Amino acid sequence: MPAYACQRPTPLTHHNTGLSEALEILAEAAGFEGSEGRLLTFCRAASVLKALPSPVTTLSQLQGLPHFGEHSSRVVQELLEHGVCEEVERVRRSERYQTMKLFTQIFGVGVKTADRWYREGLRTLDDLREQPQKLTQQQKAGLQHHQDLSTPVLRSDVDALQQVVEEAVGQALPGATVTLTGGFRRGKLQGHDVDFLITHPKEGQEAGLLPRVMCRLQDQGLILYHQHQHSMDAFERSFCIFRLPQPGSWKAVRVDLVVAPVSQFPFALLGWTGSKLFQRELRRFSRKEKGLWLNSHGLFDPEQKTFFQAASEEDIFRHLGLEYLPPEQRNA
DNA sequence: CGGCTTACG
DNA sequence: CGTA
DNA sequence: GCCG
Ligand SMILES: [Cl-]
Ligand SMILES: [K+]
Repeated sequence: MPAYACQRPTPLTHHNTGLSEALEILAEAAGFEGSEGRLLTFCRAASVLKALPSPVTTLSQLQGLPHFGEHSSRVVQELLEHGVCEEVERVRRSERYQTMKLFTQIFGVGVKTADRWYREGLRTLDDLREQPQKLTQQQKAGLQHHQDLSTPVLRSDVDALQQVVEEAVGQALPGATVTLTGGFRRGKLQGHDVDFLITHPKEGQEAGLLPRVMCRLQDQGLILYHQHQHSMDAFERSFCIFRLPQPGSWKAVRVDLVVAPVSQFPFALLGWTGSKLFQRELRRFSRKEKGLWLNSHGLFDPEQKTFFQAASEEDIFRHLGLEYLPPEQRNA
C-alpha cells in the first residue's frame, strides 16, 4: 500500500468505518490542541483504512501499512479487542472537545477563534449570541443561519441550485458554463455546501464575471450573506450563503462559486473536487516527489520556470506519474 | 531532527 | 484570521 | 504522529 493518498483509489463506500471514525476523532482533537502534525498522521492513517478492500480483524493486518505506528496501532488494537478505545471515549466525552467541535462547526469560526472563546468560558451557541461584540459579520451570519447550515444538503437541492446559478451565469456572460465540483462531484449524496466552477471557452471573457453573477443573484433575492462588498475590487471566489427556495418557504445553504480562465480549468477542477486530504497529499506528492508546485491555477516547474499546459485532469495525473483517479476514487 | 497544501477574501 |  |  503506497504512502500518499493520491496513489491509491479511495471510494465512497469502505469497510473500516468504525476504525476510521475513531482515528478521525483523535485527528480532530489534535487540531483543537494545535498539533497540525498529529492531525495529519491520524487523518492519513484513517484514510489508509478507507482504501482497504476488507475489514481489518487482526492486528497483523496493520503491518506494511503506511502511517500506522505505536499510537494508531494501539487505537485499532483496543477497538478490535473491546469495541471501544478509552482514549477516544475520553476525548469525545470531554467538555473541551464537545465545545470546540460545536464552535468550529460555525461558518466563520476556526480553531483559533473557538479556542479563544473557550478560554473565555463560553460553552454554548447562546453564550455567543449574547456576546455579539465578539463576532465578525461572517460569524454573525454563520450563527444566524446555524440550524439551516447544519442540515445536510441533498442532491435535490444541488440540482435546484445549479439551475439558478446557470441562469445568473447565463445572464452575466453568454456562453459561460457551470460545473459542479466538491463532494457531490465525488459521488457524495450529502454535503455541508455546494461548489460550482465557472468558466468561458474564450480566454479572458471571464474577467470580472463573479461580481456580475453575484449581482444577478442578489437581484433574485438569493443571497443571504456575501463576503465581498461590490455595487482590491476584483474577486474570483465567493463563499456565500444562498436563500434557497423551498415549498412555501426557504432554507439557507452554503454555496461556493469560483471563476477560472479556461486555460486553468483542469487545475481548478482538480483542486475544487477534493477531497481535502486528497488535495493535500497530491500537492505534497507533487512538490516532494516530483519537484513541481501544484495549485488550482497550474503546475509550476521552478527549475525551468515554466507552467505545464494541461487539457484535462488526466493530463495532470500523467505528468505527475500517477495512475488516473476518477473523482469518485478521491475520497481520501 | 524538520516537515506536514496552497491558494484567495 | 477566515474560506476551500 | 509518523516519515524522510
Ligand atoms: Cl490555489
Ligand atoms: K468553521
